[PDB]
Amino acid sequence: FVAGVINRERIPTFERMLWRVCRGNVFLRQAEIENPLEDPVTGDYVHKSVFIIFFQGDQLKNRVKKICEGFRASLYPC
Amino acid sequence: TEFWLISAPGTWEKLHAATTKNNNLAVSSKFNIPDLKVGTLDVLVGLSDELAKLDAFVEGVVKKVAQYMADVLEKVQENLLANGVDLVTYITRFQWDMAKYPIKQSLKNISEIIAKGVTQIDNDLKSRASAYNNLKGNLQNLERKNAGSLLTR
Amino acid sequence: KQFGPLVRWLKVNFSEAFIAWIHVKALRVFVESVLRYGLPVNFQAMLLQPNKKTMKKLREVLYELYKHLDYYPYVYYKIDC
Amino acid sequence: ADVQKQIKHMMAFIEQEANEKAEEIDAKAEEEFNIEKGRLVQTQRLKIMEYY
Repeated sequence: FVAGVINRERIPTFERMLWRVCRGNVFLRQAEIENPLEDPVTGDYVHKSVFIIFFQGDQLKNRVKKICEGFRASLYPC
Repeated sequence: TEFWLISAPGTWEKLHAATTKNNNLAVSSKFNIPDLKVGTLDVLVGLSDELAKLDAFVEGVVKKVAQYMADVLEKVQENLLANGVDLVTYITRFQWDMAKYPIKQSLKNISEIIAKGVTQIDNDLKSRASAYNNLKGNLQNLERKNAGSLLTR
Repeated sequence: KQFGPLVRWLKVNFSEAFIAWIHVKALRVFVESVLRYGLPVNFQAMLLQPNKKTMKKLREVLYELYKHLDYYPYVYYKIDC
Repeated sequence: ADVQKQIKHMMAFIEQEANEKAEEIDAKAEEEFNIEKGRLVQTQRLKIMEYY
């Protein structure tokens, strides 16, 4: 399980790549956060979106963490 | 010549016959594959990287066998496969089911048996052909010692 | 003397190598089709045949059937010798 | 539409993972059973042969 944050501008190409290399699937939740927040140098004042990476498999965790750094997503433990 | 290899899952095997209606592209033979042992999702994803690694090594070692065939008598495509050409074999081949047991694990056991089996022929033929190339080069030096001026020959 | 032995050794090796590499691509087609396409019990496994200088139309013909079904939008493994 | 396909592909997978690990304990419940029984037989044989 992975929970994390990604900006709205990169979310449609993220799930296109997430469907591609994981390729079994991960049931992705799309939900946009409200009024813009700011991480200090990246990114400056942008409204982001949350996602949900359950997948239950514990092998595809390696195959999603490369994608989470490639699209520069910020993940937190839930 | 190339070789194209596409599966279309989803009767639906009669939609394969609908692709035979495209006769101006290809014939699109069947190439029946037997049911292999499954049961893992974590190991099946890991085997995908290992199958990608084993495919490039086995075809690349086979390409050197064609280059070593030119060292024998110097073109001709006589690579018969079970007393058959490569197009006729691949149109009607299957898993041998004894060379790679279907009862065994297809992810680890059947894959490594094909891996260690191919690497046994890869390492041995690389060393054996080096001995035949060593005698061929020295015989050219025997012809080189019988050449030139009489002070050197 | 060594030419007759090495040609028999190469014919023993290269015939076994191509049969194993065809079996290697079959396991590679056995994997990644169970994940791309669904697996109730098994996937519908069929294969195809090479083509000469018309593959630009073959890729257009295959993508039309596969875009409604679903690098390619289907499962594919090239095997050229 | 295609997301509902990939749901039942995964539910076929997670149910398959529960089945295969149940069979490997199903074999384990009988692989240990015929060898644990002969182990206690041999020690009870060694107890009954010394008192013999």
